[PDB]
Amino acid sequence: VLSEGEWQLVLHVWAKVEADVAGHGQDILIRLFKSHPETLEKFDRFKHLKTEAEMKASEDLKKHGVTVLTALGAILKKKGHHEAELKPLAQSHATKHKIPIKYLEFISEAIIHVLHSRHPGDFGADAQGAMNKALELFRKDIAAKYKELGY
Ligand code: HEM
Repeated sequence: VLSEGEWQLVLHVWAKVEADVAGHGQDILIRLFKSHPETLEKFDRFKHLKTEAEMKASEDLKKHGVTVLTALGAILKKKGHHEAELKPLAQSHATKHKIPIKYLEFISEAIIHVLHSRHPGDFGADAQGAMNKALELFRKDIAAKYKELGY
């Protein structure tokens, strides 16, 4: 459980993300696919983009960066009272996209990496720990929905 103070660190960082949501999202997807190439295979739409240079050039990941980060932002803004926002996403990722929890761990590493890269002097130890606690709660809660569904 996060404190209100930690939630405020999380949401203050999120406002930075929102100043360039497509670029942050593109960067996170590139990191995910470059660091864990098996993840790219889950995306039939994007799996032609096998090099970092192709990924970075693609209008596809800029647009998709908005999709993923807007959804994550909406969940973060619920400060863990996020069951309703989280549920449809868990369902879609278990059944339709078939995404293991390990892959959500991979994208969580990519999020922290990019936040650090893009905000080197304004994403410190406290903000990074708080964001890690928020992402852990997100993953825990998706894992609980996965268990309920039998995925
Ligand atoms: C922060 C974690 C994530 C968030 C917030 C998120 C959110 C979303 C959203 C909002 C959509 C569009 C609606 C839908 O089809 O459900 C989506 C689609 C999808 N997600 Fe995720 N996702 C996350 C992580 C992942 C990961 C780690 C993978 C795979 C390694 C993945 C695979 C997919 C796939 C394959 C689609 C369909 C993409 C398309 O063809 O349009 N997601 N996700």
